[PDB]
Amino acid sequence: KEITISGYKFKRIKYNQENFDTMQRMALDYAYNPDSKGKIAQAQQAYKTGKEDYNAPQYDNFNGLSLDKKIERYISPDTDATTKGVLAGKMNESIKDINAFQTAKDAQSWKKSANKANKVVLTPQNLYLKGKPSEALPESVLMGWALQSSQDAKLSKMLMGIYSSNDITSNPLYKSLKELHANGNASKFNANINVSNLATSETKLFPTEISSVRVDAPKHTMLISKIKKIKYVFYDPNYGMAYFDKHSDMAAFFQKKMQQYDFPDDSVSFHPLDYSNVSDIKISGRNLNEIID
Repeated sequence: KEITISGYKFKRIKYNQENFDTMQRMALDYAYNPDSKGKIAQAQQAYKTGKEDYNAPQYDNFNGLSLDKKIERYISPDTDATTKGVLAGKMNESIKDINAFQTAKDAQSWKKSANKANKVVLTPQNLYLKGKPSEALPESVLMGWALQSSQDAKLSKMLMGIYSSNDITSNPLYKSLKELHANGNASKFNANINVSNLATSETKLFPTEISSVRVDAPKHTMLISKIKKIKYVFYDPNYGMAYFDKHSDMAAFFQKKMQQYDFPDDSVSFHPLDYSNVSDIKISGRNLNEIID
């Protein structure tokens, strides 16, 4: 009925799942394609025009309709390309709420799957990035420093708080993530271990009692860390952070999650992070501490 992710409540939306799925499949066909031509291109142009002018008064009759009714009209063949675009425009906030509730449910399931963790902090980036492209690389690098400096709880809250932005491109943390992402800025933190043998490679993976390893995967970045009581932490920017008392439990969980992603073993690699020069490295004039502040 309701799911709370790090202080934010996500409400279950009532809708016909089958009709919703039909609409989503159709929406992929109406998305703008520079390669399309002729009649398909015309339908795409008309759909986009309606979607951006979705409060055109000649469609006011749709304003009184329930979500399920709007979806039924969208998927019906007697609505033309323009009208479908308008309907997508009018449904856009509802569709975002539906997607957010599903992401929250996915995050709760991820937390439940971490049954040997002593703590899980959920910060699913798809919730707070508002459909913007993934920022998993700078999130992982920044959280590595947060974890080594006892600022991980603060940074988790700051990341999730981006969900509250009314202008994400003017949010200072998001802007810093985009900047840390680029120009090999992230590579400035670069200092025989694979997914199968991770559980038996603790003292090799983490040379020091406080260290972090960047995980590179297909179009994704994650992080594993050892922090001093000692905690072993897996941070997946798509979900959050799972804290374990035992390295072998953290590694078993990480391996289960890689198989869940269906990443081949040779596509997942491990890269030591070094924060020895974190005082000197400036991202748009801000060090990593100032970004976390």
